[PDB]
Amino acid sequence: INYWLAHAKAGYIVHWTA
Repeated sequence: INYWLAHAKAGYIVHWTA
């Protein structure tokens, strides 16, 4: 379980791409 190691990973497209 984790919210940072899930959202900060999948939601890491803010600096990656989108």
